[PDB]
Amino acid sequence: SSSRNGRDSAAQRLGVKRFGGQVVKAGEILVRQRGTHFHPGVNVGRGGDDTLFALAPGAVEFGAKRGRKTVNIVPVARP
Amino acid sequence: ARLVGVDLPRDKRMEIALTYIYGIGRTRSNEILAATGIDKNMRTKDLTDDQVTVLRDYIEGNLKVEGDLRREVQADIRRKIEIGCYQGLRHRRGLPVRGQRTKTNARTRKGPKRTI
Amino acid sequence: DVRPKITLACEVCKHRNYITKKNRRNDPDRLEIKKFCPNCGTHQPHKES
Amino acid sequence: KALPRLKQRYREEIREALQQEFNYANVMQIPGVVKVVVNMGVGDAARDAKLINGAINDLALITGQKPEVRRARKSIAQFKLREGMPIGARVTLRGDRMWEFLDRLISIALPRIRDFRGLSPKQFDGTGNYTFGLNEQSMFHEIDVDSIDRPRGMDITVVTTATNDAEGRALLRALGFPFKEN
RNA sequence: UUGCCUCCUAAAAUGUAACGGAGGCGCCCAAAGGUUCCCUCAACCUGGACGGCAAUCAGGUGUUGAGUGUAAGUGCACAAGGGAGCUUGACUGCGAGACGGACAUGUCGAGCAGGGACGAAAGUCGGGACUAGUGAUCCGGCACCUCUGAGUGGAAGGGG
Ligand SMILES: [Mg+2]
Ligand SMILES: [Mg+2]
Ligand SMILES: [Mg+2]
Ligand SMILES: [Mg+2]
Ligand SMILES: [Mg+2]
Ligand SMILES: [Mg+2]
Ligand SMILES: [Mg+2]
Ligand SMILES: [Mg+2]
Ligand SMILES: [Mg+2]
Ligand SMILES: [Mg+2]
Ligand SMILES: [Mg+2]
Ligand SMILES: [Mg+2]
Ligand SMILES: [Mg+2]
Ligand SMILES: [Mg+2]
Ligand SMILES: [Mg+2]
Ligand SMILES: [Mg+2]
Ligand SMILES: [Mg+2]
Ligand SMILES: [Mg+2]
Ligand SMILES: [Zn+2]
Repeated sequence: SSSRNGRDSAAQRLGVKRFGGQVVKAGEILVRQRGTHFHPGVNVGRGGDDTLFALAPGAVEFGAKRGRKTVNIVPVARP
Repeated sequence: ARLVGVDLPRDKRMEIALTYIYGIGRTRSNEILAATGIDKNMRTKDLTDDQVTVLRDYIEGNLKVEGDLRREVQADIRRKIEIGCYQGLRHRRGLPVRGQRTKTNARTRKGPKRTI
Repeated sequence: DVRPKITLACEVCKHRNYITKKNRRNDPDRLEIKKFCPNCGTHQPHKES
Repeated sequence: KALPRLKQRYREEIREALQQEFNYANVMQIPGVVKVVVNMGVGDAARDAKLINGAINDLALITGQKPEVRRARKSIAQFKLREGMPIGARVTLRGDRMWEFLDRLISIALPRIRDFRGLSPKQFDGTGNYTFGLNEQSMFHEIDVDSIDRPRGMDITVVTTATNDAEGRALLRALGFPFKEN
């Protein structure tokens, strides 16, 4: 008697990475995901592997738009 | 030559060239050539279009040839096989209808021979 | 092997630069595509070696 | 500077008769023919696609426009058929060609049918559409007798603007198909 | 049983073992890539020659139950599904900023120049909806080079 199970994969460290209210630089990575659980918004582009990255400096602001989960970046005013 | 979709032989006497037409045979060819006055011994090399066309006109006017003939043949077969006639049952069984000696002969109707 | 490696070479300079894969059974003939050849400096047809 | 006789009849007397005898609210409630569809499925294309060539030739001769070739959207193992092969051909008639084909049909083909006992009035499907099939194709005079090798049937359907079955039945009776009386 | 990918156990950030519970991988595509344009299924009901529980046609209902080369999950009806024209960016020289980790490995990327494809234009294109389809160091082969060449000029050899 024996078992044919017991094999597994590694962990890909997926999940949201920068939460709302933070400040990010250009080219930052915000979310890593398999599918399009979230969607690109303003000043945010979608990567090759369905990852989200910022295009211009600012502050993150999660939001929704007509049946979607979207990530947006606001232009924080220059002091 | 060519007539009604039938390729007349390259070199054959008209008495059999007309026979090759499914709707006309030996004696029908003989009577047709007697009526038209055409010699029955000449070769195809001397054939001409106008006589052939008028012959086609006469045969189509007075007789039914090729597909029509087939069609009434299978129409007869289907009506007889549907009405349950003796000939219909014989066609169902694939056997002669006149009722010849099926004991040994009728291999022509029964087709090839298979042993048991 | 089904999937041999092939090398593409330019025509005028005759330098082997690019390497790809193809299915010989599906494509018995040689490949004929256009690629950028650095030394030549212009797009020219490349013929599989 | 020309107009088909059937179209003239329809736009002159048939429309007026239908309007008078049904008492419609406005002018353009009277139904009218839209299109005519002709097709046939062979089922032997899985073994021999050559007959498809003859089918297309016959369709072109009868209609005068190049027909379609249709594939199959499913694979059935019991029917020993898979994806991608051709199955049948179709064609659509509209406008002047539709009128001419309908007139030629009613004038020549139907009376020439062997053992023609009429058309069942029950062929409708409720909404005012008529469809029926044929078994033999040489009835049409446009196809010559000896050039055909095998028999091939076909199915033809007509669609009108009739709201219900009665409207379409009345319109097509006014057109004058040989209906059976029951 | 020994490596890689997916799910649950995994206690709603990441991570978390056992001879615990379930499955795949050591490929494939010269189009199943790029771009431009157009469309939406399965199922059910009603009528039609073979034709029937299912083949092709017509009408009506139909918001995701069909489909996504390959197992699972995350997604996709705006399409990433289906149909068509052109074409090889399945490039060269580069790379601001990040993603996680003991170390060596792995991953994303706006943007500039050369010369291209698509489209009237705005614009996209550094392979494939995403995650598996793979192997360090030493030694050696092949093509090229405005590198070196044991006194000098060559060559042999060594180099990128
Ligand atoms: Mg996992
Ligand atoms: Mg891509
Ligand atoms: Mg990729
Ligand atoms: Mg090919
Ligand atoms: Mg209708
Ligand atoms: Mg978690
Ligand atoms: Mg531990
Ligand atoms: Mg296994
Ligand atoms: Mg394509
Ligand atoms: Mg429909
Ligand atoms: Mg598509
Ligand atoms: Mg760096
Ligand atoms: Mg450029
Ligand atoms: Mg770019
Ligand atoms: Mg694709
Ligand atoms: Mg060693
Ligand atoms: Mg020396
Ligand atoms: Mg040397
Ligand atoms: Zn070159």
